Amino acid sequence: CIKRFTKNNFFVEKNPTIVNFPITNVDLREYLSEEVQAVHKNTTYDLIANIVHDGKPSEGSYRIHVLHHGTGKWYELQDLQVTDILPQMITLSEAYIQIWKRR
Amino acid sequence: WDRGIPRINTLFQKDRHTLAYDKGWRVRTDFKQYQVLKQNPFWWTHQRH
Amino acid sequence: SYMLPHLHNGWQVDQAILSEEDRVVVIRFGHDWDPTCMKMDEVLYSIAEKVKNFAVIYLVDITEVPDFNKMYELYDPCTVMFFFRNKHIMIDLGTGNNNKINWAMEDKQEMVDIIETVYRGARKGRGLVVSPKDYSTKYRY
Amino acid sequence: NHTNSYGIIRGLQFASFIVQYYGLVMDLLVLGLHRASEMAGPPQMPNDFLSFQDIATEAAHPIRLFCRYIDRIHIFFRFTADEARDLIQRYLTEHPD
Amino acid sequence: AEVTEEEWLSIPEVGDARNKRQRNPRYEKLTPVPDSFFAKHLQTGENHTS
Amino acid sequence: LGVYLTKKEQKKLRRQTRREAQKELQEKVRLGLMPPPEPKVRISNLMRVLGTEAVQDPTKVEAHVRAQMAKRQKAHEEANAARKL
Amino acid sequence: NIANTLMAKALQECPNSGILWSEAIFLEARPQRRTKSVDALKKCEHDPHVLLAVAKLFWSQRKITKAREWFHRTVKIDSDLGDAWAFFYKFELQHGTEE
Amino acid sequence: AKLWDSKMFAEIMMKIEEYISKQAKASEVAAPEYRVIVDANNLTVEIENELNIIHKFIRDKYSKRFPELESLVPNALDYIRTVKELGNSLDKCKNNENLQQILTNATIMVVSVTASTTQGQQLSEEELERLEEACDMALELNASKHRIYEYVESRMSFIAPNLSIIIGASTAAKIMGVAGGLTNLSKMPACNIMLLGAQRKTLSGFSSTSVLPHTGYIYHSDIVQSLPPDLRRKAARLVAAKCTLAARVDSFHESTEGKVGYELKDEIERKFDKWQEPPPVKQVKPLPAPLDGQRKKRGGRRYRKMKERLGLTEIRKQANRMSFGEIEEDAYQEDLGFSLGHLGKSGSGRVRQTQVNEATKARISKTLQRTLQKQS
Amino acid sequence: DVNPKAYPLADAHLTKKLLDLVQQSCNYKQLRKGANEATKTLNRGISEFIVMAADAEPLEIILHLPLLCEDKNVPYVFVRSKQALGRACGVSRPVIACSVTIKEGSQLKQQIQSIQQSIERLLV
Amino acid sequence: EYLVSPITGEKIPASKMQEHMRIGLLDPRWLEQRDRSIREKQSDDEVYAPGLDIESSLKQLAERRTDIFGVEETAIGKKIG
Amino acid sequence: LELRAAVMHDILDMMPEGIKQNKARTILQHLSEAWRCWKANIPWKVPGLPTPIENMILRYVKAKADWWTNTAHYNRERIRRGATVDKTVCKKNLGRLTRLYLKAEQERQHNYLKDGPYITAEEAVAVYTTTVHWLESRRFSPIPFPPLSYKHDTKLLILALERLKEAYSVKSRLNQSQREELGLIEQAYDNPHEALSRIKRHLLTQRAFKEVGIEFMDLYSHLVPVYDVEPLEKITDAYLDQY
RNA sequence: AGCUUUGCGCAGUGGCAGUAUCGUAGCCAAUGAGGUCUAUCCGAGGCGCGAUUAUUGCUAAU
Repeated sequence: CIKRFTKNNFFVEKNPTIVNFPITNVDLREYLSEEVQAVHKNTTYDLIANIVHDGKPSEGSYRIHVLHHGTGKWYELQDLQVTDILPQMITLSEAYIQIWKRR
Repeated sequence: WDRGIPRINTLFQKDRHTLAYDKGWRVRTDFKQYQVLKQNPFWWTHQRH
Repeated sequence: SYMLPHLHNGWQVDQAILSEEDRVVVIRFGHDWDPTCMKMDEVLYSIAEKVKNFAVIYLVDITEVPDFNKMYELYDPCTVMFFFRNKHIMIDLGTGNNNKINWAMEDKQEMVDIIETVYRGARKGRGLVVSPKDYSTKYRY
Repeated sequence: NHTNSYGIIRGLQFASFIVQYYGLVMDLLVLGLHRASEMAGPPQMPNDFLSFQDIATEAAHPIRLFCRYIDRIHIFFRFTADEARDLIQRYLTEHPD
Repeated sequence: AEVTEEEWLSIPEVGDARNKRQRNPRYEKLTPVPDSFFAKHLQTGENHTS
Repeated sequence: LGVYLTKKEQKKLRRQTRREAQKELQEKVRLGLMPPPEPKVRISNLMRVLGTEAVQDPTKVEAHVRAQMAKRQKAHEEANAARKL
Repeated sequence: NIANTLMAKALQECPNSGILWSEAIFLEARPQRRTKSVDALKKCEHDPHVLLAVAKLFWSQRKITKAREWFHRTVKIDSDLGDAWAFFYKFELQHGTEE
Repeated sequence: AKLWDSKMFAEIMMKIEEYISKQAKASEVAAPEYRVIVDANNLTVEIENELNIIHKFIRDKYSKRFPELESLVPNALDYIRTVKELGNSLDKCKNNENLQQILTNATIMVVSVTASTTQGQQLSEEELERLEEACDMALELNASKHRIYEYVESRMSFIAPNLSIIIGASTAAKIMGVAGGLTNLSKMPACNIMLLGAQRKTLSGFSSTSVLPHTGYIYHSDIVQSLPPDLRRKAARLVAAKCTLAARVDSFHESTEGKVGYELKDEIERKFDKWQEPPPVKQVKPLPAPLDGQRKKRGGRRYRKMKERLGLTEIRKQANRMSFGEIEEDAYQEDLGFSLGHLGKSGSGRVRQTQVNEATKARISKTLQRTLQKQS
Repeated sequence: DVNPKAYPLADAHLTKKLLDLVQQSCNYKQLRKGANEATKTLNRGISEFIVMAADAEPLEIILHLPLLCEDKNVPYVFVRSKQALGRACGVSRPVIACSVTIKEGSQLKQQIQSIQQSIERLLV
Repeated sequence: EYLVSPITGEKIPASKMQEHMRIGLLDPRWLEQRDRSIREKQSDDEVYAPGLDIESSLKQLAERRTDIFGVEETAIGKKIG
Repeated sequence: LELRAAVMHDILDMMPEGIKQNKARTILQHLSEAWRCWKANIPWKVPGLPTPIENMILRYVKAKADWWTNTAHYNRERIRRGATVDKTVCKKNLGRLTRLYLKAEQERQHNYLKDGPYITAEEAVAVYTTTVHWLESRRFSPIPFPPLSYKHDTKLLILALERLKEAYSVKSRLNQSQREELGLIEQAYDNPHEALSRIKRHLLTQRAFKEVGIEFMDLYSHLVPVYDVEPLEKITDAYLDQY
């Protein structure tokens, strides 16, 4: 989960900081103690679903990037939208909630 | 005299000739608000025409 | 507020009134922590450099200097007093009180207006000057 | 400062004309090239404000009157019962109620 | 707390960006409108006869 | 050999010389070694400068202003003659 | 380089020469800075096929309208030599419309 | 046809240059190394002098299908790519990905709008064995130009050490290849070196300032782009000046270790961080004190003219008088309370109309009139 | 003296005449100061002769000027100090190259021709 | 190397003649504005307090406004509570 | 005042007690400069500033900017709803709203520059073909350029100059720019031919223009932008509009 | 012997503008200042600061 929406001292705003994140290769082994690192032989995760938000908190429209397993077609769904996007539009947009898989 | 929406006294106006070549004057009078700071209460018309 | 020079005891403020002859001494009596006093102690900040030629500003905490409360009626939260050549320059506002500005204002031009008017009327040798603006209302509407 | 690269400037002297002409850009999209060519009439004999040469031309389309202020757009239709029902059904097909 | 004692001495004194002709303008003279307006206003208010 | 300073410093040096002369003259006059400069007057300035005093004796006043003109012109002409090769 | 030096020397000798000025911009001058050479040649008022050289420069710059205008000027009495007429015929036959 | 046969000798020369450059990758692992650069520069000049004529032929042959596209796409290679992609039928412009890689979206939409209103007619099959052949050889010549571009960029660490460090070898190659060689640009003023490869980009209904006008490869160099957009032009002039200063050195092969190049780079960086230096401390002068009773003033022709300009003109003074007990029709509908008083009033005043004065005529400033003189 | 790569380098006798001609062309608006403007005049073919200075430490920044003159058959000559040349040209800043252009019916034609003749017999 | 000064007609070193012309024509009235404003600021008296005075006033203000400073909140004018 | 006082109190508190405490005014000026730069939407990056001081000043600027935005919007709500507010309050609120709106405009223009046109080529072609079909159906001949010899050439110039002078027809006192404007109109009236030649040259070969100033007139419901254009270019624009 | 060109000086006569003149032991600058048209072209000063009754003096009244 990504903390975009936060309240200031006066009014709630959003943090529109884009993130450059891979989708099929990431290593997380540095974040575990070695006395536990030996248990896990799989610390690599692949993105599955992505949540992107639009505009202000009071006027938002969620969009979803889903990965069809087996294939690699990343599809964009807002209400009924269907569009096989490329693995770069996932990076360009600002993510809000990401789903992974340790494989 | 002093009757008709384009007042009859306009026909005798001195610059009647040059006002014949003044077209779209009402539109630019309406858009005068974006060029001059103080709003014109008589934006809808123009005393000359 | 904190930037302007401060006076700590009774002798210092009297000296500051006496140690000048060619300007006006504008003293902000009150408490610099007051919301009212801090509203105008930043206006007095924003114009301290501008009026250097004909005005000097000192701040006084009445608790620190409890010597002029009774004589000059220091019981409103904020007070402004103008002095010229060791003479309190009365100023006629729209308000009933004509010896002080007991309210904190907001515009940096009007205070310079009042200070320059006081200086102009004090060079002539008056004791009561007349402000340009009328403060019998707030012009709000 | 900022370099205006997407918005017309309304403070420009000729801006009115542009807006007017650019209004002529959009209102036909509302009217269509056909109905626009019936209110304006033939170029040989253009009509005046809110007038049609024949009654059939008024009776030939929903949009019977149209007037465009600088920003405001004012349309006056006239739907028979059948076409009104057709339009309502078309709307409800894309918008369940 | 972890700023060196010399770094506080190395703070730069910020200055104004605008030039003299915009910080401290020479007083702008305020002249009257040319009197040709007074004549033109009344000239526009005279009509022909035919 | 020498160098030829440009027109900018030509104008600057001429201005220095003239301002120097003017200030020296003004200081001398403030001392009083010469009388304060009488206002240079012409025909067009005749009634602007001396008109009130020129009404009583107009011909004397015009004679005096023409004498001043002649003195200026003579100073110029004999300055040229002294500078003549 | 020898040709460039010879052309420069020829230009230095009686620069008003129409033929040398006309054949300088088109031959020795590169397509870059040819326009400056064209203006320098046009500084000479006489146009004995110098206008034809300007037309050739415009045609090289692929300006159809400018080339046609210059050829019409060149085909006039100013450059009444048959070379201008032949160039005009070739350009009209080589024009995009050829009408 | 004639152009394709002409490039045959150039194609053979380019193949020889390719063999030399491939050997240069092996010989650098009696025909010296510098000559392999000089002849390659001559060959790239020749391939450009053939690219221009083949582009002219393409424009002439394709003007029958679409006569307006050349006026919308100025760049040559862009024109060849666009005519190669669009084809005879122009319905391949909507959501076309390869158009985007060549043309700006604004110029994509302008050429699409023009494609909607085209008076050109379809081309025969004979036109499609000429235009596509020319486009293919144009892309081949561009590939050869880049394949010698990389080699020249690699070798300017040796051929022009001073120029290759101020701007970088890449832009150095781009400005030396197009200039006709180091000797050619050594005879070239810095003002002209600024405009090396300055595309005459067609303004797409924008201000000419928006689409950089008079901008050359030196303006697109990495050194200048590091600066804020306002200082770039001022930086472009200086960097091109020091570029030609280093170029004249490199032409005669002095300071091959780059001492003059490093000195010029130091001067450029000093000027740059002097321009980017923050403004100094500026004192806020106080407002002047209120004035005293009286002060002596001068008076003469200047004071007379001041009194004439600010004096009460008779038409002005007649307007101040506002009669008494005489209702008048409210003139100037748009703003009432503007009555001329006795000016033009039957109440009182002169029988003749108050003649207009001339001293109060509006006048423009001296510097503004100077701007008028220069603008015309 | 200071720079061996000084082929037409003139001595302190005709340098005075050269600077006098430069000043007179300045009064007549008949020169282009600066190496770039001298090069532009040489390219345009209207340059009659250009004078540079042997004090520019990287002389090869201005050593293309004699080659360009050789190409265009234009007289060229050096001096002994850039500051003197700059000040004589009518500007305070040190100038390392100036050019003298053409004028129709110029009053300086005789002197410029004399200067061209004097330089052309000094090359060897 | 010796040159001749255009203004004084005296032998001068050739190396200095540039700044010699820059400085020998130094405008005489410039000296007062160089030596007048500096005297004004030397005799000028400060308007704002010395930095230590700002520090002390800030401490005194923090003593009272516990709605901002401190950790033990109290009244606006009260020292501590 | 409280936020700035707290920031200065902390900074001077952790600042060493040496003679360096003479730099309190420097810190206040740095705070004011950063606040101005955020208000002016201008990059602010002090080179020699320490990163903790810079971090604290950024946090101060962010907090004061959040309060500034909220207060400006709240005061605007008060004014539009009809509440009783002061004149200086209206002036300051209008200034704040001008700054906010121009920041948003900078955002929108920068977004357009990087995102390219928001109109697709398909819809652009549809609109353009609709327009050309309409114009061809109306048999409309294109408007010709104003020729060198035009019968009504001065009449349009006269009307444009009169219109430009209507803004000053009711006036008692004039600023410098106003005086120069009136001078320009009256000079163009004195020499119509040269002025019209200048206008034609501007229409034919001028594409780079000087910056046009902006301000806002507040109707207390919305803000109407007021654009000030270069005085010489106003004449050309007016003549073009009339033609 | 005159005639005549140009720059710089000294004065004289006259016209014109006071929103402009002036300073630069501040900085940069023909090794390029500065660039809107026309840019393989243009090409001399610019910036910052200070003085100011928008150059500065006397005499003259009040």
